Amino acid sequence: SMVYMNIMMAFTVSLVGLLMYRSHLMSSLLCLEGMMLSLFVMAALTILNSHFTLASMMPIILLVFAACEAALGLSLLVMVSNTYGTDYVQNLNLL
Amino acid sequence: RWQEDPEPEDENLYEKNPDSHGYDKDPAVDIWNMRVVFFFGFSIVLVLGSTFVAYLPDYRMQEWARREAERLVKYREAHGLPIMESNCFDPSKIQLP
Amino acid sequence: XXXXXXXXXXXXXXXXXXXXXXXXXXPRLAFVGFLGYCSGLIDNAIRRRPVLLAGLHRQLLYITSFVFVGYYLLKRQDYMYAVRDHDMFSYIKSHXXXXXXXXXXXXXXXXXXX
Amino acid sequence: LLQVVRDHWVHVLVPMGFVFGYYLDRKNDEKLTAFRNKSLLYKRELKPNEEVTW
Amino acid sequence: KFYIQEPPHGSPNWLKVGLTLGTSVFLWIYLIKQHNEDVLEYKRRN
Amino acid sequence: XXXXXXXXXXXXXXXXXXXXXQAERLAIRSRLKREYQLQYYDPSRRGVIEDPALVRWTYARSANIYPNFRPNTKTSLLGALFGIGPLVFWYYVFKTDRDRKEKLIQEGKLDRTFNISY
Amino acid sequence: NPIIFIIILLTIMLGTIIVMISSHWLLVWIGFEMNMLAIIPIMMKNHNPRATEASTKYFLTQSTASMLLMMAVIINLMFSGQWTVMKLFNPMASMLMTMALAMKLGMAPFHFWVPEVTQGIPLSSGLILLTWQKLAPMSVLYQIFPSINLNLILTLSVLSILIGGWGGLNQTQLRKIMAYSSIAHMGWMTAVLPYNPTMTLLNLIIYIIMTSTMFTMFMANSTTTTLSLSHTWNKTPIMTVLILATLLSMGGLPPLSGFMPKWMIIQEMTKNNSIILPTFMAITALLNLYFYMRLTYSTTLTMFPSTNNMKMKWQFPLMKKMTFLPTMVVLSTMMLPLTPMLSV
Amino acid sequence: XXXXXXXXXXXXXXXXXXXXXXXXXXXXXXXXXXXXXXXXXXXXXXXXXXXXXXXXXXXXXXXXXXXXXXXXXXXXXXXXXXXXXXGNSYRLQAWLYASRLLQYADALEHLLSTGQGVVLERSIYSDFVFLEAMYRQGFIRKQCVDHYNQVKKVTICEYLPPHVVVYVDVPVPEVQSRIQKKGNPHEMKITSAYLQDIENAYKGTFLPEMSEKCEVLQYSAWEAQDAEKVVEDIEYLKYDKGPWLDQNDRNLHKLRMLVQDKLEVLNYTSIPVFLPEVTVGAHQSDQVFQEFTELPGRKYRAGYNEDVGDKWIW
Amino acid sequence: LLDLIWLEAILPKTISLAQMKASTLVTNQKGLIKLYFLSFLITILISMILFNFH
Amino acid sequence: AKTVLRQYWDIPEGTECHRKTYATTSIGGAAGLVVSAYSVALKTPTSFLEGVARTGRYTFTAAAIGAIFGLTSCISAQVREKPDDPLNYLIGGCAGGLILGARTRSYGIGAAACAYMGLTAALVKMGQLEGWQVFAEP
Amino acid sequence: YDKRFLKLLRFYILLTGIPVAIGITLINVXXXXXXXXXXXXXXXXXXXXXXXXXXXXXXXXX
Amino acid sequence: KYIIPTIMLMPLTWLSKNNMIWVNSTAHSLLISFTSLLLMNQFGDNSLNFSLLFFSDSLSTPLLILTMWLLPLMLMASQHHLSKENLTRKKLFITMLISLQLFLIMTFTAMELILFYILFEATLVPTLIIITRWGNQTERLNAGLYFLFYTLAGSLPLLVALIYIQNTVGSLNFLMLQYWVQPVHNSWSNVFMWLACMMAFMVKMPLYGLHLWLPKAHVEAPIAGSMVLAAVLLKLGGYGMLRITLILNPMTDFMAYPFIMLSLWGMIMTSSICLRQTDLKSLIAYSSVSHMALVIVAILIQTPWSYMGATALMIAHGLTSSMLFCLANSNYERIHSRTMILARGLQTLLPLMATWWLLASLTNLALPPTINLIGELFVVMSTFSWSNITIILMGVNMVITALYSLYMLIMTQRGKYTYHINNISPSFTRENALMSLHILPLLLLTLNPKIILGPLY
Amino acid sequence: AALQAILYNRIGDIGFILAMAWFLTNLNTWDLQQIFMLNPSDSNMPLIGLALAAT
Repeated sequence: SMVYMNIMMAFTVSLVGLLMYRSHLMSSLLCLEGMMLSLFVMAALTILNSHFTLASMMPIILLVFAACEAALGLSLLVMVSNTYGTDYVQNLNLL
Repeated sequence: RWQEDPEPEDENLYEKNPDSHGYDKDPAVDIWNMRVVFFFGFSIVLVLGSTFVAYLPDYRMQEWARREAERLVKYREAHGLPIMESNCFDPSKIQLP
Repeated sequence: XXXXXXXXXXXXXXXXXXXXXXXXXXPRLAFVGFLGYCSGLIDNAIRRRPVLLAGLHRQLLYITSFVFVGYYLLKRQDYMYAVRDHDMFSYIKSHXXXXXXXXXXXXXXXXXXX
Repeated sequence: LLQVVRDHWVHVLVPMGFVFGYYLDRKNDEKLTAFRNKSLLYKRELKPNEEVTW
Repeated sequence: KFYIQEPPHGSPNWLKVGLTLGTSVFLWIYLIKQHNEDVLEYKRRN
Repeated sequence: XXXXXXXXXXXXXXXXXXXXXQAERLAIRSRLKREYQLQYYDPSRRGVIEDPALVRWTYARSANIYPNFRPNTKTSLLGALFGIGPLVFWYYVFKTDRDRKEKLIQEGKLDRTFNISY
Repeated sequence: NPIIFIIILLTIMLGTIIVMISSHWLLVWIGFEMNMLAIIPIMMKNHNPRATEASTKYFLTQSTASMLLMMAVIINLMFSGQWTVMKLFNPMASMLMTMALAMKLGMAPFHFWVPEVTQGIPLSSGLILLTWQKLAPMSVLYQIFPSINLNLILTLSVLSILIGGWGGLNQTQLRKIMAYSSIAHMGWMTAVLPYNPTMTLLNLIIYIIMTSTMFTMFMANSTTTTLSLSHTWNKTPIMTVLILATLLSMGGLPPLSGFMPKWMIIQEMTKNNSIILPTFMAITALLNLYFYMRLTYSTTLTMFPSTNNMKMKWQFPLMKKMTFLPTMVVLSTMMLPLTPMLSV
Repeated sequence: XXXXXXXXXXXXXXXXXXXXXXXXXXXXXXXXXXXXXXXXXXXXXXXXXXXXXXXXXXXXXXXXXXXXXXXXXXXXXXXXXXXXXXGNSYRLQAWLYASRLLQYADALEHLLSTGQGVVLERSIYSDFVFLEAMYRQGFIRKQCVDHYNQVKKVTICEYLPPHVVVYVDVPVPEVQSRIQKKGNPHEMKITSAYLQDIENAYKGTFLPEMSEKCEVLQYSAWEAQDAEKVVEDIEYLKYDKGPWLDQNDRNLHKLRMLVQDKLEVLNYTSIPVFLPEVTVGAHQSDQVFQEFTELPGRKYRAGYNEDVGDKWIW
Repeated sequence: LLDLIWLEAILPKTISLAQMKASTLVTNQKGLIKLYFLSFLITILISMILFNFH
Repeated sequence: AKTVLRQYWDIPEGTECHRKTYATTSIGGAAGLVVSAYSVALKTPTSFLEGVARTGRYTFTAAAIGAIFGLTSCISAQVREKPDDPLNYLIGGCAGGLILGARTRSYGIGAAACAYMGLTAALVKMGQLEGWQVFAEP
Repeated sequence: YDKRFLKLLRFYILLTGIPVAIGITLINVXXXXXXXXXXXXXXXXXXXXXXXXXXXXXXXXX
Repeated sequence: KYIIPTIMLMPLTWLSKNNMIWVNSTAHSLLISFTSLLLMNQFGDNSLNFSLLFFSDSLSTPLLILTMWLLPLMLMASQHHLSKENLTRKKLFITMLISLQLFLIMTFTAMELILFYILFEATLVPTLIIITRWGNQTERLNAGLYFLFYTLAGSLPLLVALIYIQNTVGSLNFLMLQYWVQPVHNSWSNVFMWLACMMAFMVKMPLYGLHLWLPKAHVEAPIAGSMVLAAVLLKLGGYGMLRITLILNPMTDFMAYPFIMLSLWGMIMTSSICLRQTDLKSLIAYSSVSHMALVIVAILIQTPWSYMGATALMIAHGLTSSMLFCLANSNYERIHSRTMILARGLQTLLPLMATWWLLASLTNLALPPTINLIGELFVVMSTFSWSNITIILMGVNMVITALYSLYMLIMTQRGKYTYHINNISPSFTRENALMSLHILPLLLLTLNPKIILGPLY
Repeated sequence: AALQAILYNRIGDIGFILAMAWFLTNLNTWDLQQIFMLNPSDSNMPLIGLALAAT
């Protein structure tokens, strides 16, 4: 309507952020929590304006799962450095 | 290098260790197969089968149509003017256009 | 129909429409029974065992399981085709205007030469 | 008796398969019993035998 | 050969063979009784 | 192909270059015959001899197709005009016969009354 | 590894149940994330330099995809309001919805991760997981088949068989061939969704059974074409006949069960009057046949793969459904024409 | 189905006097073979030395397979007078490497299920000593060794523990005179440089084995033949920082499954690579597979067999 | 000309050109998560701008 | 865009063709830009100097296919009688695929697939009649 | 090898040449054909339509 | 009546003992082939349906009898081959013939188009396994891949064609039901509908364009020479053109006009190449193009006279070209090469087989009325009523049909073979028995060709 | 020598089979007993036919 357009514009920048890769792999895991942050604000405004009360529980569940993927991806980042030296998008073997 | 790949043997029955045969190995199996059941189908399908083919069971109304045509010729010549076909299988059709 | 309208969602058997009578020793059942016997031939090829046909007597499990699942599978087949026909015939009678009949006509058509 | 049955087992199955094939394919006419006697092509009234011919 | 160095399968398990042949009997009776019930249900309705 | 005078014995000189030329041809001819001679006169063989000349002769027509035809230039394109071209040539031959035949059936009959087959 | 591995495998089964039995849009989002936490541990297992590359590649090219799905869920609050898995209502919502599912099923512009992920798995049992995971987002598309723009789903059907039919041609790795065979078969899946939603579930049943048999035939260690070449001339000779039967069915051929997909997909598409699209589907399907054709030459030809080592001891594998499923994968044609009704 | 979920568990009923001992790198003469029989006073299980017919010695058949039934052209007498081009040379060693790996797989399976001490004659880790000694002289080409190193990197890394106790016997360079005194005429008249190269390579084989914190005790020719001295050394030597000490639940479970089945371990040993000394020919392979199927031993294979056993058909 | 070259020439148009188009989808992109995600930027822009649907 | 494609079908109803030539370049140019975007995945050496060099070779050639196709559609229409025909666009399809052999010095390949490109261009122009549909709904 | 083939061929032609010889006598002993207008009672009995040879009716029954 | 006893041949070869096998497969096949000439021959004015549409009756197809004739004949010459290898390899490739015969019986009998399609393509799978394996020379794959990517490339357009007809006009099914079929209005949308129905039977029935499928399969021998006859059975196996053109598109013949001319040039140019060719199997491979091209011309004319010769040619070619391949096989297992020039010598070395070489070569020519004259003559007579210019081109073809077979004779009727020492035994009983079982049915069809040439005859 | 005797005869066959095909298309009887009655005046039959068979 008005406030939604700004946070949708913040989503599009973070969308590019997940599709852009430069040197380190750490940027993606910031953008994974970044994109979930933008979705959380969008969920909070939609539910509260046209009141739900029952469905206001749903973004709290979403916020739990927001870091569920982020914790697993950040733990995968650990094992790549052990096999190599430093985590790099530039450094990959598979074809 | 081939190692084991170089392995080829020329084999021919001809007459050596076969006497006179068609099937490879065993003289007892050869006579009972290549001369008996090989020639049993040669005797049933070709000689006893020749009686059928087209001769005997009429075959798609070939002989029936001859006797059927002859009786229709003599009847139509005695009564009608037109012989067999003139305006057949169409009488008082519902217009044209 | 893809979506249910008359029947209740999530059911193994029909139950609501049971009256149809299932097939008794059908020609279709014999082929599924043959497929149960065929599975009892190829398992002795994977696990190297003497004789495909005259092997172990664990084949009876393979014959029974294919018949048992197949009987319920064929029961679902005859039910779903019947509902398809039931909905189709009811649609024509309810509308009436959608269907039109035309019979007995003599019309000219172009004949091909040679 | 014991030597004859042990020798031939697969040989008996092929003519036995022909009898089973002939019987099963004949039974299909019982499903197609409709229009047994209709119009004038091959229709006659019964005298002694039931339903003319199968 | 007489099965040298102990075979993985002795050949008659009895515990496993008995259940596989046992379950086949259980399945056969269960289907025919439902088949007999289906014929009674079809005659009652139509 | 033949010229004005048929070649059989015409234009031949002894010289020195031709004398060594016959020595070259007879050397290979005897070389390929001796390997046949050792394989022909023995009872232990029984079997048809291969020979590298005849195998390559059959391989010349059945194979060696796609390694060839890489410089097409114009000679290959002229073969296509003699290839699919005759199909276009006969396309106007039969079509003129159809315009002749179809017109005669409708107006001014040409088909005989005795005709009935096909 | 001993106890918890069964639990981890069970959570993928339980995760799909949340997707299958659902009415809420956030509930399926949970179900997709239940798979994310449960596949990646089995992706690693042995811990390899090749496995570390694939596990992160599988994570980043799927978790970001599910995040696009949540946008479409939030647009269902922005527009139309109600949290119900029936219709998307907005055309703007459906575009971000379909492209999110295209990362898992559509494949046509999102195939890139598949060949690297499939080769990266060290276990033969882990190869089943990728072919079984595709069951989850199909149940979503089975619910939201209306409202979605057909112009941008049928492009994910036509182009996917093109890249699937070309992408396997220049690959010798056995896992990579099966990776693009997945893309080839997923192309058919996205084509039935606009034209009659029934049979699309049966398309999976034919596909899953055929693929689950394939990897269980490779329980005897094989990773390349030349390694699977030494199977009849060194190991079990009768095993290659069943590999031949499965490969001849994977490509659409009438005397096998793998023509039953090609039967009804074209049949239902022609009922909606479309000629030019299903013609292109049939010609591109020939390109799919070529991979299996070259892989049947490991079972038919001599090829000389004898090697110095010769096996004498009897093989004892797991083999979960390596006897019941190939029989349904080989000779299901006569007991098949009435089966479309039985699925749904 | 996995049985480790039930009452059966890894590392249970072992540990105390359960570690495996091996006699590796004995130059050429069988000096380690005689002392391995006396080493069975402390350890319960003892296995025979690997040869051309060692995989065929167990497996399923009671009697050993003869020539054509087993590996094609594989004999120690034929390799004694080794000839280049269309010969043994490498194809003996590739079959020998797989046979040592197969008996080790049975030995590790015997160690895990019911804890008993297993003594093995010449380990898989001592195979490259026998290869490189023949490589120094003009016998094996460089391209064949590159094929061997690919098998070396795959087969070894799958198994977690090498050996707890390793016995190395280093004799004098006059070991060729001791080998000539033996009753075997085919083993005699071997190359003097080939036996010396095996002793030189053993010094660069025991040193990397000791560097990995695995216990190794050297025994001299004068200290040889002693049974009480060798048995006391096994109980005295304590494992410190060794690779044998691993996780009981996670590490031991994977190694037990890989060693249980013979087909699972031998599959990695067969490499998909063309080699001159590998026998690639499919035409000879088809006749060899026909003869193995016609053999009275295996024939139908796995438990049930016609005209050899036949206990149950139902 | 015809029987072995020009009538066979229809086949490389569907085989050799197909293999040429195949090589541009297999050997392309030397690994890298970067490269595959660079193409995903365009895919959304095709559906939004280049395609009229929403 | 489909709105650009809708403008194309309104032109052949009359005799005017000067607007038709510009309409084909907009479709042909945009189709080249898609192929130019996927060629970035190949990774260009250095920056901009070779990066824009690969965009130039693809977009200019793809627009040239459309430009000749737009011209040849009306050369066959103005000269001689008869309106829209499958044979009329077949001549137009031949000239479009001819310049692919002019792009790379080989004289064939594109010119070898002159009949292949021409038939496919005619098949789209078969869709002007009601007996052809690309994507169906009912 | 050549002359034996012709003798082995002829042995099996003559073996089934016996019912050929009986086939001629079947025309001789049994009635061949008769053409007459049939009374309305039965259209088919054993054979529906029998003409020329009596062997046609024998094959029509089976 | 026919299916079930044919399926019972599958457990026969597997259950029988190791020494036998070949005796049971040949003897039991001969008694089943007797019953085909016993029951199928009965027909009225219009041939009445057999039973339910699983397998139906024959209206104009006595070509089933030919498949039943080759049912034991293919097992005869495959005795010399396969004998060296294992018993399981023997049992597999006998059952692959039985599976071929199972699907081949299903193709001709079943009066359908929808279920007929999934039996037409279903015959390709067993032949693929047979052709790719047991190849004496190399390039097996340059014939195996060619076997599918020509047929399936043309036949998969039937799925979009046949289903399109039944979705608009009732259902295809019985064909006896098909009076619902209305004449085509001749539209550009209906152009590719006709082409899709034709192209499937334009590959298996070899033209001049897309003909390369055939000679590659014949030169690269499947097993010995008797499995080559199964590929001959697939030429005549594409008989659906007799059913589609007659029923589905009777008004359409304007689009047939260029396709007659494409097959007309597949007569002069196909005979020209078959003169300088080196391979003996290739000389039969290109002669098989011309004989089947005569059928293609006949079908597209659609005159009642052409079908009488077309149906006759299907039976004529199936027993004469297969006879010629057996003669090629009889030299292939003695000389071990397909070379014509190397294997040269009849009567001096092969006394009684030379007379079989004559009768097989004379059948390519127009002999006193056997079946080949009867089959060809109706086509020549039908073409003149179609267009008068035809026999000027068709007469030239009659000159090179002599050169098709006399060149085979001349390069075998020469007292040489100086390089050759093998081929001591000329014919081991069954070798000449194969040749008699191919020619004597043609000699019996001299007396009764009414059984062979019968589309409403 | 034996090949040419058929080769030149088969070029003579071009006319002969053309004379066969013309005979059926013009006259339904096909046999030689017809042409004695209702004989049509045509140059196409004996010239391109019997005269060509006479070579």
